Amino acid sequence: LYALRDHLDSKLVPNQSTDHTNVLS
Amino acid sequence: PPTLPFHGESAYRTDYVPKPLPEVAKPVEVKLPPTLPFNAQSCYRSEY
Repeated sequence: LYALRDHLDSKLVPNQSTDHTNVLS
Repeated sequence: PPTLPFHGESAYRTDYVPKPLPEVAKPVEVKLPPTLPFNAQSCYRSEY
């Protein structure tokens, strides 16, 4: 039914789900 | 003098062609995350 608006961007623990500089040494 | 042939159409016949159909195959289905185990034990039972 295309549950994209319920597509989990979280896991079992609450949180969420997984998605230069030249240093002068 | 011969008569030139007829070369006319209604707007319906040339603009409303029976159109090809869009791509029916659009299946999506989210996977299920593998569950983690339960690792708790009540404080009365742990040490009494």
